[PDB]
Amino acid sequence: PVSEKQLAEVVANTITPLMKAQSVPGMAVAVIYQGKPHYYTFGKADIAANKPVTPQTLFELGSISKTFTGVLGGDAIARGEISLDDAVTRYWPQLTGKQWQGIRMLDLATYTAGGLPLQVPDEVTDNASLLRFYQNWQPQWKPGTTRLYANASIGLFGALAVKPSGMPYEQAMTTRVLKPLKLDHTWINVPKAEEAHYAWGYRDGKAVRVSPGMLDAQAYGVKTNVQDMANWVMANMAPENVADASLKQGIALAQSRYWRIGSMYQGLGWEMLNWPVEANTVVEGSDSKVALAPLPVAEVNPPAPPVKASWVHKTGSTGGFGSYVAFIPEKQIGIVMLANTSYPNPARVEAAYHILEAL
Ligand SMILES: *C(=O)[C@H](CC)[C@H]1NC(C(=O)O)=C2[C@H]1CCC[C@H]2OCCCC
Repeated sequence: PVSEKQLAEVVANTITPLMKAQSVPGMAVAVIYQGKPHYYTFGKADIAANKPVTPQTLFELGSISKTFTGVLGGDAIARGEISLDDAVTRYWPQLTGKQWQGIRMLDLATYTAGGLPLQVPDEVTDNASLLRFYQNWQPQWKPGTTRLYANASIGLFGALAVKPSGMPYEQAMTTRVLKPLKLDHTWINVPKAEEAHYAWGYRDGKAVRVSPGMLDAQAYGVKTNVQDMANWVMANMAPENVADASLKQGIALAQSRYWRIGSMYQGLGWEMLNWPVEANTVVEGSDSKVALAPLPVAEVNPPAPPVKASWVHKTGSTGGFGSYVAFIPEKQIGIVMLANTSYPNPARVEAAYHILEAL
């Protein structure tokens, strides 16, 4: 058993060098090991005001928000309000274009709909334009044949996953996910009384923050501190300890394997690789050329339930932040790395892989 001291050094001697080389002003880390999380804070949350990163510091999660969208979706499935097999059209009858027919809620949740673009275009400001956008979309591939990572796919899935509930996305997430897990410092919209905890992002010397856009709460809009995030990782890492029954199942469903893409497996928001896995295959699958490419898929039908020996992770960014989380259920270890600079993902996973490998 690694002492608290050794682990502190291990995190120290990995993150500082990582912050120097990538000139990251601030980052907070945890470190889930032996039932408890362990926090480490470095640098600044705001250079201009010289406020150091604290365990209360709020960070933009970026694409890591998709993991919440994934679990919230699984929760609706657990309650029976929705089914992955249903036609997307079943929750958006207005979507009449014949090209949507054999497309499922599953395809949306897993970027397998046939080439939905990485982003929902900027001309899309309201409901009428969201409709027109999707209504005009012409698929490059048949459903369930190609994985093309997109915010416009999963963004839609989350907004449609909550319709039967009659609850707006923000309200459904706080009620069914955030509140039952005691994540009271995680928000889709930071309340005025917490702005003070809100860190500033840092693009090339410039202080920045995410902007509002359609289907954002679902794909890249969530903010939290390292404590809430560590508990969000503890819940996803050990759902047995989750009392709420539907939420317990929603978590398992998000970690379930729906498609094999080379060495990777696609869940609801989460992505997985069998453990043991070498750092080289996780670091290289992390490169833009791989992560943005539309790759041929292999259906895991029926969906494989959570496999403990999995390296389960998710990377996320906004203009000014960079975050990464990874956990191995079989070994009850996990890591949260929140930084206020969007550095390269391959650099995030190597550092994460390095500290976990020590545990
Ligand atoms: C998840 O981290 C996102 C989703 C919004 C990643 N996808 C893209 C994109 O669709 O362009 C990103 C990237 C994170 C960084 C933000 C965004 O890049 C746009 C450029 C503005 C920084």
